[PDB]
Amino acid sequence: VEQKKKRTFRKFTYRGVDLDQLLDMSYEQLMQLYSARQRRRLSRGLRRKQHSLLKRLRKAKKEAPPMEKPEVVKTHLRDMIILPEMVGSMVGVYNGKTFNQVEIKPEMIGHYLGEFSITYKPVKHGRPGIGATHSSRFIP
Amino acid sequence: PEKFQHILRVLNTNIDGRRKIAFAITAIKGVGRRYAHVVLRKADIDLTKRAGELTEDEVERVITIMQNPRQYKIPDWFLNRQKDVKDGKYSQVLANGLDNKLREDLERLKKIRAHRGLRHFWGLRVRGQHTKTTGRRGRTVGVSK
Amino acid sequence: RDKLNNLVLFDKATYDKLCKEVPNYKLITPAVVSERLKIRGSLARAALQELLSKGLIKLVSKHRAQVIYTRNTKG
RNA sequence: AGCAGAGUGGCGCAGCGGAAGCGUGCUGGGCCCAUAACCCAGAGGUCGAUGGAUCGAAACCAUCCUCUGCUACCA
RNA sequence: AGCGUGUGCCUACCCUACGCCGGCAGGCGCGGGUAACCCGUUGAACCCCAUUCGUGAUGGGGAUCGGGGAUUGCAAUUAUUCCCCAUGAACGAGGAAUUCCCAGUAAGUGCGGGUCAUAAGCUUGCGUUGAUUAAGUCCCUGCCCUUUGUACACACCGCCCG
RNA sequence: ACACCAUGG
Ligand SMILES: [Mg+2]
Ligand SMILES: [Mg+2]
Ligand SMILES: [Mg+2]
Ligand SMILES: [Mg+2]
Ligand SMILES: [Mg+2]
Ligand SMILES: [Mg+2]
Ligand SMILES: [Mg+2]
Ligand SMILES: [Mg+2]
Ligand SMILES: [Mg+2]
Ligand SMILES: [Mg+2]
Ligand SMILES: [Mg+2]
Ligand SMILES: [Mg+2]
Ligand SMILES: [Mg+2]
Ligand SMILES: [Mg+2]
Repeated sequence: VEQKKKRTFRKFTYRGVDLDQLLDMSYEQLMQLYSARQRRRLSRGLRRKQHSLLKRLRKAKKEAPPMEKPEVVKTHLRDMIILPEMVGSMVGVYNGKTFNQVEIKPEMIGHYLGEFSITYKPVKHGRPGIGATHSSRFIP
Repeated sequence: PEKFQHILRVLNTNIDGRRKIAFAITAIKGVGRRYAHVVLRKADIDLTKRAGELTEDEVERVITIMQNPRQYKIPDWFLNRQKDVKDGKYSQVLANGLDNKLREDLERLKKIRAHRGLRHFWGLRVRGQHTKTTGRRGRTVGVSK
Repeated sequence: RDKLNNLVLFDKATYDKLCKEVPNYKLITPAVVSERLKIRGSLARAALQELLSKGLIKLVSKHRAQVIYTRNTKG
């Protein structure tokens, strides 16, 4: 963790627990910390063949040489509950045309994957065109 | 009738002494009116005396209730901050705890650049509202060149 | 908009004026006492009820919306 | 260098101490099937700069600067 | 109060009583209805009666935003909908212009149908409290009939002169 | 018992 407190020796947590104890929690003990939506998504949450994301995310944090990073598992699965096991990974999330890389931070916990890869360019405006105002229309 | 002091300076904000005590303390942030009635009820205070008609010892009885609600038996579904994201506590942030807790929440969001953090940054609408015909702050543009 | 000043509880001058205004009026409603004096109106109601408890005034009609009194039912 | 006049909204200007508008232009809207004319809203101000009087000024006084007309035209 | 709808032929879901649990959304349990038979005597809102506030952007108004809890679904992030605490913006009857309307009508007020896994600031119907002003005219915008004039007939949004 | 009413891919 990259700051003095956030999941550190000095006091900050997630919901009252450390990342280390979070990796020692099971989905049931863990869903009692998540907010309501993620609790419903896990309670109902058979996660049928979303488990490939979880597998391929491991087996790639393992082959990572020490003091380095894994490369990019890349996916279309925009609605994946970020779990305390997915942390530290390197993920490419589909935009609609690109895969955009996202390094996973601990603070991303309980948020959604798609929430880190926006689907459009932010607007900045041109000049109004020939139909823009009720006065603007006339050509001879 | 009752011509002693009225105005009182409860923590960091000037509570006017004239209004009914319920609607008097609402001048504190984080303390709406539905929370205030509960605080006053659990404080046993009469609800037909203005802020000017309370001595210096009832007001502490009310403050300590506003600050420590969980222990005066005000249930955990009244508090405005719940399972606090950084440490799991439940409480009412009161006066500048509200400002700092909003500030920290927006910083927390922008830090990992979530889609809401960027919307707070760019100064736009964060929920799902259309934006084509609403907000509409800026100045008129002309078609002339 | 201006600042219609009003008190919530009396000062001695105003309390004297209340115990002496009773005969002066043939129409005693909360509104007229709240305007001729500098009274909030939730205070005029309480003061008028207090006077009525002293038989000083006579209640001619009370409604949820509007209340009225009279002078003394005398003279 | 001198006389006289002026310095205020993009531009022409009004404003005899209780203090910022007019004509036009710009942006937008109204009217008509459309377009011009006509109608209405909005933005735009170091009242040339510096001091002083006055309870108070854009206005009065003093100094300086900048435009315009007319003579002077000046080793 | 009044018009209504209600277990779905692939398709795969219906309206809900009564008991219990939870502040609330909601959850569990166990019956009725293929319907003048059950929801249902459809305990609808405005209205009605009594309490607090007091001319103050106030307790008017409820935008924007933080945190949390449920239901639908294969899936809710760009927050489907829903509930709670909190935040508390413009707006003090609206310039030039311009819309609809004649009696159970205008307006106020809520309730069903459609779409509908979830679900109206829409629309289509229903009742409920219920006015002011008119009984006219051809002025304005248009319409119908006769007479009359025309260089128009793609028909005045025409044609045409320097 | 007559203000102003121009034009048309
Ligand atoms: Mg939708
Ligand atoms: Mg309807
Ligand atoms: Mg339905
Ligand atoms: Mg519906
Ligand atoms: Mg529609
Ligand atoms: Mg005819
Ligand atoms: Mg003919
Ligand atoms: Mg002919
Ligand atoms: Mg011809
Ligand atoms: Mg032609
Ligand atoms: Mg013509
Ligand atoms: Mg014409
Ligand atoms: Mg021409
Ligand atoms: Mg021509």
